[PDB]
Amino acid sequence: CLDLWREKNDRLVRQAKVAQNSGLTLRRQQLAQDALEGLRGLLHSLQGLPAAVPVLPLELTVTCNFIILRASLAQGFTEDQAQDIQRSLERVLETQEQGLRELWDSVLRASCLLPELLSALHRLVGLQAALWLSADRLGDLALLLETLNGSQSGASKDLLLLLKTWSPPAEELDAPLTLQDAQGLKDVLLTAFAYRQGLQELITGNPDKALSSLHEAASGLCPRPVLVQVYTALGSCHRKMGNPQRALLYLVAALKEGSAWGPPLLEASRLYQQLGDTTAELESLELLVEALNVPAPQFLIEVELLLPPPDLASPLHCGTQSQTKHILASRCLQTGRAGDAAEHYLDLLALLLDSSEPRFSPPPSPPGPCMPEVFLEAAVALIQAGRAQDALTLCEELLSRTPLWVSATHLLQGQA
Amino acid sequence: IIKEFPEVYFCERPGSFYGTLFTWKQRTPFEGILIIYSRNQTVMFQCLHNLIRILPINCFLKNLKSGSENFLIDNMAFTLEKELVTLS
Amino acid sequence: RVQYLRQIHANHETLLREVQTLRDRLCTEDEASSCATAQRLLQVYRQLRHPSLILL
Amino acid sequence: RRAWAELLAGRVKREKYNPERAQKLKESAVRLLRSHQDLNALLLEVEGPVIDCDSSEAYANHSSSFIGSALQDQASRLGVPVGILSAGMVASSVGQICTAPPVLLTVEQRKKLSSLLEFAQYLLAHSMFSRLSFCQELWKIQSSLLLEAVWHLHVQGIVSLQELLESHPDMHAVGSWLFRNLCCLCEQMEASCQHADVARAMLSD
Repeated sequence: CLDLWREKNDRLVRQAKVAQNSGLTLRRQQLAQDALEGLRGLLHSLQGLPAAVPVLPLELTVTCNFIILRASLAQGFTEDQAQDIQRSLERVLETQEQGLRELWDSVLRASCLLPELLSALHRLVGLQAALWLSADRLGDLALLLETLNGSQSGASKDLLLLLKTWSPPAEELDAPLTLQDAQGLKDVLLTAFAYRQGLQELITGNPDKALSSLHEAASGLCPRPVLVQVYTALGSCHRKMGNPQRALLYLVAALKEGSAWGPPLLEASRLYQQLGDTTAELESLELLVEALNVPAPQFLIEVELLLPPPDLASPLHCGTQSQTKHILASRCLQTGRAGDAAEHYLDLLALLLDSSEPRFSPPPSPPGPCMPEVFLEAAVALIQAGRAQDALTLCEELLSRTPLWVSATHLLQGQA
Repeated sequence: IIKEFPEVYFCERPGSFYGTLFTWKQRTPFEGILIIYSRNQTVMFQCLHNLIRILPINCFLKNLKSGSENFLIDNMAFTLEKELVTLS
Repeated sequence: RVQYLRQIHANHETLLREVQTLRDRLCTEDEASSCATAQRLLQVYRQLRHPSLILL
Repeated sequence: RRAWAELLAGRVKREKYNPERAQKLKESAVRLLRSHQDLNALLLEVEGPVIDCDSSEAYANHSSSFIGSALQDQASRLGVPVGILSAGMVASSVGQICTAPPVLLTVEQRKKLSSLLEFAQYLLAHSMFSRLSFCQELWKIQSSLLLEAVWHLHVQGIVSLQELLESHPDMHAVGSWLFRNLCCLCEQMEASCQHADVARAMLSD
């Protein structure tokens, strides 16, 4: 019986890892889902039994693998998995109700009764922690780790300390398989928390607090893109602190190792603002134009799951080709380079108006300026370029398409 | 580690690898480098079978006889430089 | 004969400047020390060795 | 609609750039980030308030390998490659001897130049030298240079004339620089038949 479910587990696991290693977009997904439904049916069949002990560690490993699969295929979490955790915990405690934080502490006492499952349990806590970290449940997360370790760790209220303290308990002896273990978890958790912490402290004007955690990220598990982001972040921190040469090196290193160098050129232009090297600014961003034109998963937890998306305040956010050609032409004109900013705005205006057949450029929306203001800026670029006869064409086109902007159009028309 | 020679990590597992010596260095932290002073040629493998498990998944070992790549490349370079210098 | 010598002069010169650039990129970590640099050098070795050392 | 006809841009839409273009772009990117880097700036940012003295700590000895063993702790404290430290320090200690007292220089301007240019070949041999980094860190010292010094460079072969004249950003700047210094040197070389020999060598070269 147990023999059969165990074979089943190991079978589906090796199947999963084969899809990971080999396979195309079709067969990877096909084998994945086949295994996933196998796991589902297995899980439910196991729920078919009331509580008894020797099933629990296997049961836990199984649900764990299930969740891992599920979120790796979803590329994003859900609270269905939290319900799966809830259900498992109750299944356990029935051997010997209220709310997750009570569940967890009762369960940690239940494991402190020393049934040999704690490797599984710790993997699972890592999972639940990943949930709570994508969900920003850091308060209860701290309490949970304090209960995990001794309560003597009550004042160590920096989560990074308790993350380091979380001892994955065992060498994982001859057991049901898994896609992942508490070690490979803990590394991803440490890097992600440190990365989030560092970005928040940067955005809140603490570029001295920031560098501590940002280097703590590169010191440990760090896929090459995570490295690129950390280096752009350290360069921006150096700009805030006023280290306009030191930032260049970190940005140069992200250029070397990275194949995704929009944010680097962005921060470089943000630093040529700081220095007034605005020719370098404009040229870095002329390069960024071409940079943005350019473009795998695994059946496991990764370090891309536990990232928040690029927020505008963060230095890593990038406008689209059009959003940023706008900034190119804008800062070009502000520099007093109308002959160039005008052509920039021309190509940018056609990027939206002439965009019918290919991929249509996203709308500016409330944060971005409304579509008519760019017509005025374009006409002023033309006018300062002495492009008067064509500024009239732009004005005529505008009033064909359809306030202060009408009078402004009249004024620019007269100026032409 | 040895404090006067800290580019060494004597291993102390009280099993089968005991006695073993290693080193480690790291240039462009992708392209690392490792050296083993192991007792015989089983505990030259057992190392690798214990290890290559642990790694990243595309971590691409290889053995060396003749020198590190960068060193040997510079060394070829130098000869070619001189040679063409003399032929010029 | 001067004719031969000037040919060999320029023909080595060009390779020399190429290697000089490659050494610059090595110093600066620009392209890579990875591989195919190897082969790109051995190509040069083979452009050399064929009528190597005509002793007349 | 004739307005549209005038206004419409056709080059507007684009594709996903080729991989060789990707490395070209990343190359030129790092090239520019280094072009705008500066070293006394970093010595005063990183280290507290460049010449061979700044590297070798107060005139201890003019030996070869001692300088080299220091440059490594230099680029280790900074994070730069050693070749650029070398290129910058030598561009600086070249501007020194050209400046500190025409198209020519002579005695002791020659001797310190050759005491250091010889050491440059040692560092080339150990590969601890960047060569375009040195052409560009000379073009930062553009006007403080002697046509006899650069010809010494051409002949001892720390740099070629061509590695200079294709590494200058502006080409008209080069052309006119050379035109004026030639015009001055050919006003020279009839001054004395001894000046004439050294001038005629570099002229025909």
